[PDB]
Amino acid sequence: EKEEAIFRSAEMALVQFYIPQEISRDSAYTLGQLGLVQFRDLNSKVRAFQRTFVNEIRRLDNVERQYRYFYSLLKKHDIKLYEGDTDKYLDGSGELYVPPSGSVIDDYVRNASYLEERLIQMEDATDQIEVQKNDLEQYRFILQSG
Amino acid sequence: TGKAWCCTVLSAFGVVILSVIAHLFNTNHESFVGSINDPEDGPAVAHTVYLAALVYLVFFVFCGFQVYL
Amino acid sequence: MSSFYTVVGVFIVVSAMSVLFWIMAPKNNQAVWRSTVILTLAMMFLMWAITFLCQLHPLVAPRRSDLRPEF
Amino acid sequence: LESELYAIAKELDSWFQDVTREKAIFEILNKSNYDTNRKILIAEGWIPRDELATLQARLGEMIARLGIDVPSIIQVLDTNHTPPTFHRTNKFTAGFQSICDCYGIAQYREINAGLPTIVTFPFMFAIMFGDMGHGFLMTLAALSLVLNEKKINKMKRGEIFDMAFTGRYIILLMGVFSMYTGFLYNDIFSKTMTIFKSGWKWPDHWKKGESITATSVGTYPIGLDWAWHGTENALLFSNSYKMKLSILMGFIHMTYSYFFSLANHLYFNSMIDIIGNFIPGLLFMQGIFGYLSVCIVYKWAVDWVKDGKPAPGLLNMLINMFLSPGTIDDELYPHQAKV
Amino acid sequence: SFSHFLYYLVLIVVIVYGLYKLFTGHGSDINFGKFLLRTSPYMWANLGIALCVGLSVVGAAWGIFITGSSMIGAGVRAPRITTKNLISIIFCEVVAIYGLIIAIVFSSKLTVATAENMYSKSNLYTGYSLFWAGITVGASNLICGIAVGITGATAAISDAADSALFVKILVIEIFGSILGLLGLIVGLLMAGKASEFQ
Repeated sequence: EKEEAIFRSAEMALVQFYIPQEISRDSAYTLGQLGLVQFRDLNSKVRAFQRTFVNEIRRLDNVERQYRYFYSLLKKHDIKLYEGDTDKYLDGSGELYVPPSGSVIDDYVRNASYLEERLIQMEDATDQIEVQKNDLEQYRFILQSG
Repeated sequence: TGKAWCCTVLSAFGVVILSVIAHLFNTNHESFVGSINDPEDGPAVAHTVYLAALVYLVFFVFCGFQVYL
Repeated sequence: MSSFYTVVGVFIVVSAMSVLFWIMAPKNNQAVWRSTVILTLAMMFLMWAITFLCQLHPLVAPRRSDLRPEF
Repeated sequence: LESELYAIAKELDSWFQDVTREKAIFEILNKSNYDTNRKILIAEGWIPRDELATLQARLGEMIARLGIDVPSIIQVLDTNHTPPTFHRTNKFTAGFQSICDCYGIAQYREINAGLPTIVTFPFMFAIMFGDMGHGFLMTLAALSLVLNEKKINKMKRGEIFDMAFTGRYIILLMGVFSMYTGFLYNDIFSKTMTIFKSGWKWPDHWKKGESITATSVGTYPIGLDWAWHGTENALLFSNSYKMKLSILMGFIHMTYSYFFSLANHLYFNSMIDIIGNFIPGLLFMQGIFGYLSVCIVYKWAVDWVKDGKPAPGLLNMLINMFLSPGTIDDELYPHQAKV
Repeated sequence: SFSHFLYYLVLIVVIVYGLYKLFTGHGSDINFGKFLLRTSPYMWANLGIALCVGLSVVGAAWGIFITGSSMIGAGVRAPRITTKNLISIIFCEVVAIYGLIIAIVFSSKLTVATAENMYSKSNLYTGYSLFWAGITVGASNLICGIAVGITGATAAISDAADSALFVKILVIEIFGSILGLLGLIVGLLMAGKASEFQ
């Protein structure tokens, strides 16, 4: 059957997951694919600055920081982000998604770090001589009407 | 574009409101010529409202071809 | 036939249709149908009865000095 | 830089999101208790009871892909915390549920006030807006946004235009019910409708500039009789009408909202509030405004002219019963001062 | 200043005009009596019915922006107080309902009176009573509406610091609302005897 839950709320109890360490990641993706569960923080009694998997997430947000700077370089220059038309091919619906392996993701954090350093070099070269462009390009303008 | 929809929908209902108005002065409806302040002659008015209603049918068909293309 | 019983005549017809629709409504989004219609008919009814009772035995009548003598 | 930037840009959008998940997964795994001596991760969460079985059936398929097949990773208990609130919503009920949510999140397993809000809200708009001509226009702009909703969903939109599309079903009803009212008010673009016979009647003969008064014949069935338009004393009728409408329409909307209190105390099994909170307020206002609402109907179904009695006033009736009780100026019915 | 210079001058014309009519033997011509006997008793009653609801509603809306404008201030760092300090908005409104009741009580007494029995004893009393009943009830509630608002912003602050201070302050704000109830009483004892116009 199916409860409608428009005259009253939906009746619901809480449920535990004794998750293994081997598949700690791989089982948790599936809930995110499913999208019906809300968790309760028992770890809130412990402080927020020191937690278990901070060494992991702290590494990733710095890696996710850098991707916004890749998009920023697209903004300045005459380029468009070639985008997808729909979101039906990323397993957002009921269909499942096998999670990536560590080698897929270890390459990403690696690809974030060595890639930008090439881009930080090329933009310094441009800016080192682009400031030379405007200082002289103005110097001729006063001469044209001299 | 939007500049034509304005004169389209306006001219559309303008034809439909004015056509019904003309039919009532002709037939001497109480609410429209029953009082003294209202005009005395009915069909002398309906002959004026047909003509004005055509003017909106001009802009309905004219700008009706423009939105089509 | 114009009297307070006429209101009562329609209060029964509408308080019967309100019961048959409680029964015959489809299961799919059933409280949507069930509460929408019954709650609507009453507020359509109340505004008809009140508009009707105020005309049965009025205390003031229309008065004007504007009509043409031809009417 | 640009041929490289062009090369990175095509790849970027795909594996942008794929890392955002991978960090979010560990945000919710922090909140579990990670025991060191024993490899057990304890995470507890809420799940609607309808989809226990989907979760049970779906979990079993993952562990077959793995070959581990732990003895059990699922168990439910009852506790005394506050569970959250979730109402299921389709395209229709959502624009009406977005309104009741803004004022307050409803307690667990009480009445949602979003079902009566589907009809009371746009119908009260009709009482004020109240015209067939304007209400017709609101419907069409709501009859356009609705039909083409699949085109409009994909394309981008402004912000003034999103709220219209988010509430395209709110505006539909306000235009429909505005046409049913104006047929009773008998207004269309400030003009009237002359379909049925008028129960009023004029004299047989008069002259120009000479005042006249009407004679009643019968009753006008559906709405305001069209003889009032253009008249001198019209507003002495509508004003004394529309007041008594809104009082009765306010006495009904409130009490209907007030018996939802009763249908909640009977759920959580709290009987003291029925005898403590509900009933005393029921006996207070029903004994004042229920007496005011019922007398107004009695005054209308009584021909005070034929009987020869004067029609009593209702303001002096409500006042003297507090100040000078047991006293009357004009009688309404037997044993009035007794009640 | 200019607006303060007039007030010294209106006093001076009244004193020249008060003597010129006196040293010449015309002092009885400035007769406030005839100004009270010949003026229509309906004017004095329709002012006490509009000033009662007039000066009362000014009281309520005054106390609301002293109250609300500070509740919104404290609720930038402590937004939990908006539902606990709502009470002070109720005691500012109720005085308006005290006024709206009197105006309906006195409107019952406005009737039509003949031309011969207009300026009689029972009709001059009524107008003069319905007038000073509207000033008393409209001035008392005008001030109760201000002493509650002021007192309502101090509790809206102390609640934000520590919640233990709130209930201890309503004993002040409840003694502020008594004042609006005492004019409501005295305003009626005046008009308890006055009979409608004949």
